[PDB]
Amino acid sequence: MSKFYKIWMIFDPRRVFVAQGVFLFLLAVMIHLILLSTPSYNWLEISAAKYNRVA
Amino acid sequence: MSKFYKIWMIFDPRRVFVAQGVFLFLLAVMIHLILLSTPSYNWLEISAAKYNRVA
Amino acid sequence: MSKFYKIWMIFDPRRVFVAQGVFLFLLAVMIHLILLSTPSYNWLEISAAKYNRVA
Amino acid sequence: MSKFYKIWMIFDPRRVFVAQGVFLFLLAVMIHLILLSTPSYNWLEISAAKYNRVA
Amino acid sequence: MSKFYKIWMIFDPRRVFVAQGVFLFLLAVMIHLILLSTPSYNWLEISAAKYNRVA
Amino acid sequence: MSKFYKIWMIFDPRRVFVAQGVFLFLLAVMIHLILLSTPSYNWLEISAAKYNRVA
Amino acid sequence: ALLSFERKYRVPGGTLVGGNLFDFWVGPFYVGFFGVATFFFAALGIILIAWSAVLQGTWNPQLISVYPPALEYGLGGAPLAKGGLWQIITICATGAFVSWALREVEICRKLGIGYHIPFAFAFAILAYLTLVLFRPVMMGAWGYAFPYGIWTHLDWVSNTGYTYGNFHYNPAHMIAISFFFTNALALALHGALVLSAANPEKGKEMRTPDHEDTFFRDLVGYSIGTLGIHRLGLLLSLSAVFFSALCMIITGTIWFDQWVDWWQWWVKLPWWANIPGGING
Amino acid sequence: AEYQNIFSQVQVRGPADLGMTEDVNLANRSGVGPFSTLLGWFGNAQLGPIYLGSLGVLSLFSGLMWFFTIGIWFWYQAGWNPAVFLRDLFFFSLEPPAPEYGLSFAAPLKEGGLWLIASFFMFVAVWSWWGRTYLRAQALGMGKHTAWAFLSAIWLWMVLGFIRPILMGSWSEAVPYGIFSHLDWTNNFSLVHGNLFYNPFHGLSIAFLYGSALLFAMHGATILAVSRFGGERELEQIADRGTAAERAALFWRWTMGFNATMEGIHRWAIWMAVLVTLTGGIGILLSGTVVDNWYVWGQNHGMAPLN
Amino acid sequence: LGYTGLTDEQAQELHSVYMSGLWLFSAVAIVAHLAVYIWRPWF
Amino acid sequence: LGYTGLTDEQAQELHSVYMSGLWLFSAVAIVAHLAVYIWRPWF
Amino acid sequence: LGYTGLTDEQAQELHSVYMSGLWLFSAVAIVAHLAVYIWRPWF
Amino acid sequence: LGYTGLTDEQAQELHSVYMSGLWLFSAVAIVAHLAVYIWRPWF
Amino acid sequence: LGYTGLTDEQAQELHSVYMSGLWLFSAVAIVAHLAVYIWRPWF
Amino acid sequence: MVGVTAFGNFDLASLAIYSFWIFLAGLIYYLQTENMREGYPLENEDGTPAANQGPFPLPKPKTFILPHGRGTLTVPGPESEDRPIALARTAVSEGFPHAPTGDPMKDGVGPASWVARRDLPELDGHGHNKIKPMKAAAGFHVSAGKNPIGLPVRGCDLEIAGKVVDIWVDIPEQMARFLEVELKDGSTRLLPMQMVKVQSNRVHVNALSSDLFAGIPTIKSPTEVTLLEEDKICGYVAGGLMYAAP
Ligand SMILES: CCCCCCCCCCCCCC(=O)OC[C@H](COP(=O)(O)OCC(O)COP(=O)(O)OC[C@@H](COC(=O)CCCCCCCCCCCCC)OC(=O)CCCCCCCCCCCCC)OC(=O)CCCCCCCCCCCCC
Ligand code: BCL
Ligand SMILES: CC[C@H]1c2cc3[nH]c4c(c3C)C(=O)[C@H](C(=O)OC)c4c3nc(cc4[nH]c(cc(n2)[C@@H]1C)c(C(C)=O)c4C)[C@@H](C)[C@@H]3CCC(=O)OC/C=C(\C)CCC[C@H](C)CCC[C@H](C)CCCC(C)C
Ligand SMILES: CC[C@H]1c2cc3[nH]c4c(c3C)C(=O)[C@H](C(=O)OC)c4c3nc(cc4[nH]c(cc(n2)[C@@H]1C)c(C(C)=O)c4C)[C@@H](C)[C@@H]3CCC(=O)OC/C=C(\C)CCC[C@H](C)CCC[C@H](C)CCCC(C)C
Ligand SMILES: COC(C)(C)C/C=C/C(C)=C/C=C/C(C)=C/C=C/C(C)=C/C=C/C=C(C)/C=C/C=C(\C)CC/C=C(\C)CCC=C(C)C
Ligand SMILES: COC(C)(C)C/C=C/C(C)=C/C=C/C(C)=C/C=C/C(C)=C/C=C/C=C(C)/C=C/C=C(\C)CC/C=C(\C)CCC=C(C)C
Ligand SMILES: COC(C)(C)C/C=C/C(C)=C/C=C/C(C)=C/C=C/C(C)=C/C=C/C=C(C)/C=C/C=C(\C)CC/C=C(\C)CCC=C(C)C
Ligand SMILES: COC(C)(C)C/C=C/C(C)=C/C=C/C(C)=C/C=C/C(C)=C/C=C/C=C(C)/C=C/C=C(\C)CC/C=C(\C)CCC=C(C)C
Ligand SMILES: COC(C)(C)C/C=C/C(C)=C/C=C/C(C)=C/C=C/C(C)=C/C=C/C=C(C)/C=C/C=C(\C)CC/C=C(\C)CCC=C(C)C
Ligand SMILES: COC(C)(C)C/C=C/C(C)=C/C=C/C(C)=C/C=C/C(C)=C/C=C/C=C(C)/C=C/C=C(\C)CC/C=C(\C)CCC=C(C)C
Ligand SMILES: COC(C)(C)C/C=C/C(C)=C/C=C/C(C)=C/C=C/C(C)=C/C=C\C=C(C)\C=C\C=C(/C)CC/C=C(\C)CCC=C(C)C
Ligand SMILES: CCCCCCCCCCCCO[C@@H]1O[C@H](CO)[C@@H](O[C@H]2O[C@H](CO)[C@@H](O)[C@H](O)[C@H]2O)[C@H](O)[C@H]1O
Ligand SMILES: COC1=C(OC)C(=O)C(CC=C(C)C)=C(C)C1=O
Ligand SMILES: [Fe+3]
Repeated sequence: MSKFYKIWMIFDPRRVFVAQGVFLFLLAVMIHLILLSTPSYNWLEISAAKYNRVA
Repeated sequence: MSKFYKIWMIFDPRRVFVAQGVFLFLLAVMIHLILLSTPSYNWLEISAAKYNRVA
Repeated sequence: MSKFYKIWMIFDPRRVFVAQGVFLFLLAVMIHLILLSTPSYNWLEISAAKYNRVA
Repeated sequence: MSKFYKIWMIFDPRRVFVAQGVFLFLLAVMIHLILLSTPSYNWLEISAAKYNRVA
Repeated sequence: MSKFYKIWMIFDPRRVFVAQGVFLFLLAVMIHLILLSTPSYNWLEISAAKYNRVA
Repeated sequence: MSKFYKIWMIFDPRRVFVAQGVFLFLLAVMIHLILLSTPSYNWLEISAAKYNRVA
Repeated sequence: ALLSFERKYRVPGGTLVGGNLFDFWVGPFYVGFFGVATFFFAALGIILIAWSAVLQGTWNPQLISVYPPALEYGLGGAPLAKGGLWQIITICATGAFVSWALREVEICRKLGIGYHIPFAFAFAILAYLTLVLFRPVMMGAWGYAFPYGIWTHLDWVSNTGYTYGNFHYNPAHMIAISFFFTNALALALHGALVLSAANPEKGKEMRTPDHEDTFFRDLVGYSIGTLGIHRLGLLLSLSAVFFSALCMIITGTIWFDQWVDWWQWWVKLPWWANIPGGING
Repeated sequence: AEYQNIFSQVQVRGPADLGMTEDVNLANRSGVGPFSTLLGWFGNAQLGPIYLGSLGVLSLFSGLMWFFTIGIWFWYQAGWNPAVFLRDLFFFSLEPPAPEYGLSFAAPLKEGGLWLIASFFMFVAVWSWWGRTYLRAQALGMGKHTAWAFLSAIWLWMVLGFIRPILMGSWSEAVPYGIFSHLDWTNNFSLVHGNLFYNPFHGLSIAFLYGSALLFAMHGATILAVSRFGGERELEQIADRGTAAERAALFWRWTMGFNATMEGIHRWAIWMAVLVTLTGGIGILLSGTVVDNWYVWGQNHGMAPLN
Repeated sequence: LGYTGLTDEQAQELHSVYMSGLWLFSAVAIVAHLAVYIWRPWF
Repeated sequence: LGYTGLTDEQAQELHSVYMSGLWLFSAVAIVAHLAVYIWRPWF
Repeated sequence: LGYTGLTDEQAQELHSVYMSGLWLFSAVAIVAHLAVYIWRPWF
Repeated sequence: LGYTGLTDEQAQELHSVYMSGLWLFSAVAIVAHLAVYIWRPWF
Repeated sequence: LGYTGLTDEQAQELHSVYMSGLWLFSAVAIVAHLAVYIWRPWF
Repeated sequence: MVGVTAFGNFDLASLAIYSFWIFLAGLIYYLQTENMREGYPLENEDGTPAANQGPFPLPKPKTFILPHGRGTLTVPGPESEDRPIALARTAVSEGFPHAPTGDPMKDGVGPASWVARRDLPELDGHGHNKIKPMKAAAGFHVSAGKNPIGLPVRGCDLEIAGKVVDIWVDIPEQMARFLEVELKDGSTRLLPMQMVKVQSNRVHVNALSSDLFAGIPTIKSPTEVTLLEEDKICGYVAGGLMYAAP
């Protein structure tokens, strides 16, 4: 493990950090969208039914 | 934590603030549009129903 | 707060004032369009209903 | 407000005056056309109904 | 066996690391998607049935 | 047998290893898909029947 | 009257047919043996269209419409008022188009330039002959060709298309559209780029081709170059027309059903035809 | 046959070209990419560099979010199944709000709220790319011809997605994001408006579209035919007319009685292509707002026979 | 010292003028929002 | 040291300003979320 | 050494700060998952 | 020596670190599989 | 001599470890087939 | 607004289509007058101004500022050939061909024509010579296709004229512009890359027989070629398509 820091001698940190920022946002967006698309986990619909906010 | 300030030694601050401002604007609009699409959270439709303006 | 002025050593005020001007106008138009598209807040329709001007 | 005249140190008045002129005209035309499209505010149609010109 | 390290005398480690990282994420996503699309292994629907989260 | 090593006088190892890695992965994926397309060897469906996980 | 540089080029020869007999100009227009032919066929076809308007009983040029023979004539000659005029005008059109191309060849020869232009025009001719000749004779009647009339040939396009449902689903037609849209894009970019270099910001020097490369590399990360863009514009245009002719010559000859149904071959590939869900399951 | 100059016989390669500097901020250029020998047969081999300033970050990230939003909707329509995703790919569609929602933003995510979100990302992406075309020209001191030409394409795109829906008063008028669905929308639009062939601006737009293929066939063939004289060095022919430009002019003069110049043919080029979408956007904007049945309109304007 | 070539003195001055524009615009916006909320509450 | 050429002193100053903005922006957002949760709980 | 031109000390310096970000982001994520699990278990 | 320019020592160094990442990733995946198998056996 | 520029001994070196990769790879496969065959014989 | 007419059938769609025709007429007038910046006024075949000049008047002059201190071009402006033209009338009336009075290849007339361009090289964006012999171009090498250097050059008589000794390359556009051919007498010539066909064992020239290669115009310095010299060389080679003997 402890020698992993040499990755910054192979990969330019600027390119990695841009690539990783795009990666983590799109991953996080995808998972939230999956859960919104899921009737058991859409928190907005769950709270609507819980508090009798709709219909 | 305390050494995070060295980010500005590798990234040009002009690019970072642009990329961050772009990100924050697009995210903020996206969330407000999600809430507007959500009947339990569309504040304009909520206030219409609250005040009998929906007619 | 007090050091925020140093942003003008980072960004050219010509570019910033153009970008801000475009942004604020489009945002204002966007919000007025949303409200005109919303029956409970279309001020022309509200006025027409209030004063019995139509139909 | 007293120093707002420095905007002309930053922006060419020729480009500003042209951009402003196009903007104000397009805005004015849009608002009049919205009101002509709005039945309660089409002043020609209001005049016809007022003076019994419709037959 | 233990001469395997000479692979880095042939392959540029940057191109290997990029290729491998793309490969491993796309493979992982592919497998999670196969399981989400498999009714016996969709963990979101399995838990919805276990906890009676619909009906 | 013994002289097969002379293939690396003919073929550059870098190009061969890329082609070989791609070949082996696609061959593996092909065989796994064949088995998944086969009711007697789709392990996910065999599992679902063995544990009565669907209906 | 000459352009100020023109005289040095107006030399004898380069003709395919007729030698010096027709090797002369009428104002700007070079004549040649095929110029005589082109004018005769063009004039005759034009006057026969006007005569067809007399028979039709209209002088509104938007309503003038020369219809091909009814299907009952097959590939035979029809009465002139009942589609035989369309037959003669189609021969005139074909004569004029081919004569025009052959005249361009001898203009190329006199000027010493390549033959790319008449070669490119031959694609347009072959597309025309696809719709009036090759496809009608495969289908066995002249009545499958389009009528010569400004709006009525669009009725033929509409009626032919909806015979096969929404004609967008013809796969060769999709390819042809993509080349047509791509060509118009490339033409706009090419015109704009050359003009933006020749006509810079006020008081600046003309930009070089190096600036043209730089602008496109900066914009999209690639520049095809000054030779490559003219190669591209030609091949995009010709490919659009080639796939246009292909999409029609197969239609009603090897394909007969609603074109939307063709795409089911992909959906019903056996390794996924039966998987539930999606749009087709 | 003799050599036709459609593909190069010999490729040569030298030091990579980093481009002209002018007023470009060189820190925002990437490095040079690889050289494609496959592309080098037809055009330049060099890939890159690319410029990636502030509007480019805005445009690409907004465009990515547009494309990703449609993509995740397609994966949802596929039931997350990779085999179904590839089977039904051209059949998936992100559809605008239904008519009963009008122009409102209250429509549910599945019922067109996601279409609005994607359309917002598209709007920002395209317009910020327009400013990118303008500013890349500015930094090199070039004329803005490319940005103004691109505004004609944006005019049709704006009419389709934004202006006509607002004038018609519902988002349901807009184009769905989907391969076959946008074709189906195209067919449906014509059937609803009583045959779009009788829209005269659609007819003009077709004339300019065909004219663009005609004119680029002519111009491309012409420049290749004079390329033996250096004709494709068009800017130098503009600055110093050679026999290439003279032979090109005289071919068309002797053929059809008139000709262009080496500059002015590109003025024909830009306008021929621009007029496609300029007339296009007018024709669509008139459809349903002013004329709901173009065939009947054509009957009343002397272009179709009366019933 | 920075990328734009504005001095710190110029940057401080420009910011003071800019912020007075921002406060002016936002004050008008605040008054506009209060009037609309008084007229037609959106909560 | 580093790619931008900023001095370590410049980087420390710039970060202190940036973080002052981040904490300001996030404080407003936290107040907004509290007001919305008190108004209309999403859990 | 290195394709990036960083020294070993520079790479080790940078990695220490990157890893502290990764662990902080991971810690927030762990708390988020724990909260969502206690709220609504997915197993 | 090598096409990449990495010396034998540089290749040995790099491989030792790469292989430790490979085994770390493998160990996490093995724990992940083991947990899933106990939760819901596929065989 | 060689199209790769490898010497004879370099080709012997590279081949000797390449074959050990194949033998490792196939040995893992043989265990995989053994386990699968024991689970569900295809003959 | 559907069905709303100002008069008769004059719809808002009618206003649009009539407005477009007026715009298009103006645009076509603009486009044609912009395309009259070269070659006009029209001349009689004796070179005097023609009595007919056509319906479009000439545009106002425009000035291009040329790069690298090459000066200014203003167009339209006084056209002149500034070289002898060895053509004589075949007929007293207009519209007939003008016959060559000597050797049209040597005289540079007909398809052998060349224009009196600047006798300076074309410059790249940095002001270096755009076209250089590849032996002088620092990093340049053949990257794909058959390398032509050292191939024999065959004339269309099927006899060998010489051998290829270098490629001349477009530096900013990175493409082969000419082949330099060493002739039998040991002098060299430039052949345009578009007028040669490279083959596995030869370079074939369809435009010239082997006896014509000596007549290809020479460059005055061995390291650069002027725009004038390019026009002379390219003109002469293409002229061989008409005037090379059977
Ligand atoms: C915004 C979305 C909408 C759709 C919008 C679609 C717009 C499409 C425009 C395409 C233009 C391509 C040609 C071109 O050269 O472009 C570059 C040019 C110059 O670049 P530069 O960097 O600024 O300058 C460089 C410098 O060296 C000079 O270069 P150059 O010499 O080449 O420039 C002169 C050109 C440019 O002129 C124009 O572009 C005029 C564009 C007019 C468009 C009108 C179309 C719609 C109206 C028709 C609809 C008709 C149907 C309804 O000169 C010319 O090209 C001259 C053309 C002459 C045409 C004459 C027509 C006369 C007809 C009337 C006759 C009456 C007789 C009694 O740029 C410009 O000059 C600015 C162009 C501005 C475009 C219109 C912007 C939107 C206007 C409307 C909203 C704002 C005003 C209310
Ligand atoms: C049954 C079908 C109907 C019909 C219905 C329609 C409809 C409906 C429309 C047309 C339109 C068009 N029709 Mg019609 N049409 C029919 C029959 C035809 C026939 C024929 C031979 O029968 C032809 C040749 C045409 C021809 C044409 C074109 C002239 C015109 C489109 C121009 C264009 O480029 O658009 C394509 C270009 C654009 C839409 C501009 C796009 C610009 C934007 C900014 C690009 C963004 C890209 C995005 C960000 C992604 C980039 C990703 C990359 C990877 C980077 N039609 C029949 C009668 N037609 C259009 C028009 O203008 O009508 C007047 C239109 O709306
Ligand atoms: C192949 C790629 C594109 C292409 C290329 C192309 N066209 C070309 C050329 C090239 C390279 C020429 O060199 C040549 C030319 O000289 O251009 C100015 C030509 C040309 N392309 C033309 C038109 C044209 N090209 C078209 C298409 C295309 N041309 C393709 C998209 C279209 C359409 C509808 O898409 C048209 C209208 C002409 C301007 C010109 C050919 C002129 C010619 O043939 O002249 C001799 C003939 C006449 C002057 C008139 C003949 C009259 C007939 C005897 C009677 C009419 C019969 C006709 C069938 C009636 C139809 C009625 C309509 C309402 C349907
Ligand atoms: C005058 C009319 C013609 C026209 C002109 C025209 N178009 C133009 C221009 C001009 C003059 C430009 O200047 C501009 C341009 O830049 O051209 C190169 C443009 C352009 N015309 C375009 C397209 C286009 N033009 C078309 C047509 C036309 N263009 C007409 C025929 C058509 C069609 C349907 O006919 C299309 C599709 C673009 C190439 C470009 C405008 C680009 C733009 O606005 O892009 C915004 C979006 C993005 C920048 C990115 C979108 C998302 C991508 C998927 C990228 C993702 C990147 C990410 C890093 C990777 C993610 C991977 C993961 C998801 C796995
Ligand atoms: C259709 O079939 C399905 C999909 C259903 C089933 C079949 C699936 C198949 C066929 C799957 C195949 C999977 C395979 C082939 C997987 C292979 C996985 C491997 C080989 C993974 C390797 C991982 C390695 C890792 C994570 C290594 C990490 C290393 C580091 C982080 C450190 C890198 C080194 C450094 C920093 C040292 C630098 C040193 C110097 C001197 C600069
Ligand atoms: C769908 O989602 C909806 C729309 C419903 C909700 C979403 C809403 C969102 C995301 C809203 C976002 C809003 C934001 C971020 C607003 C930001 C507003 C700002 C920052 C406004 C700033 C205004 C500033 C102004 C007006 C300043 C004017 C300044 C001047 C006039 C003076 C300029 C200085 C000069 C001239 C001095 C020059 C000095 C020298 C030395 C030359
Ligand atoms: C369904 O029924 C169907 C339709 C299929 C019936 C039809 C069947 C047909 C038409 C079958 C056709 C079969 C044929 C034509 C088979 C041919 C097979 C051959 C020729 C196989 C050859 C294999 C050769 C091998 C594996 C050789 C390998 C060699 C090496 C590994 C060493 C290479 C040499 C080296 C390294 C030395 C290098 C030397 C120096 C000095 C460096
Ligand atoms: C997918 O479904 C949904 C969208 C519902 C759920 C998912 C949501 C997701 C994935 C959300 C992700 C959110 C994230 C990652 C948000 C991160 C936000 C951050 C990092 C915000 C930071 C903001 C920082 C600000 C506003 C800083 C401002 C700085 C200033 C005002 C100071 C400016 C002046 C300076 C720097 C001058 C100094 C100059 C010198 C010379 C010293
Ligand atoms: C069901 O849905 C699907 C199908 C999607 C399920 C599958 C999901 C999958 C396949 C998920 C895979 C996830 C993976 C591979 C995630 C990996 C995440 C990683 C690598 C995260 C790393 C995070 C690192 C962070 C947050 C670092 C932050 C750093 C900072 C905040 C400080 C900035 C950097 C500095 C100051 C360094 C510069 C310093 C100096 C001295 C120069
Ligand atoms: C059609 O229907 C189905 C598919 C069901 C039936 C048909 C199946 C068929 C036809 C299957 C065919 C399978 C075949 C032909 C498989 C062959 C596989 C092979 C050849 C695998 C070899 C693997 C080799 C490996 C993993 C080697 C790895 C090597 C290393 C790790 C060493 C790296 C270091 C080196 C080489 C040293 C470098 C030295 C220096 C001095 C720099
Ligand atoms: C592999 O899987 C992943 C997820 C990784 C990637 C896959 C991606 C996929 C499969 C993407 C698919 C993309 C497709 C098929 C795209 C199709 C696009 C088409 C054909 C579009 C056609 C026409 C679109 C038009 C005319 C749109 C015009 C839109 C506008 C003018 C925008 C106007 C703005 C609006 C309506 C927003 C108003 C709202 C606010 C809040 C201002
Ligand atoms: C590029 C140009 C494309 C268009 C070319 C058109 C060329 C037309 C040539 C026609 C040649 C003569 O064609 C001839 O027509 C007659 C009259 O219809 C056909 O005659 C057919 O119809 C008549 C009645 O209408 C019957 O009496 C007869 O028994 C039947 O065969 C002949 O079978 C056919 O041989
Ligand atoms: C015939 O129909 C086809 C498809 O869907 C209908 C595809 O998705 C695909 C695959 C995807 C793309 C983007 C071409 C192909 C190749 C195809 O041919
Ligand atoms: Fe051109």
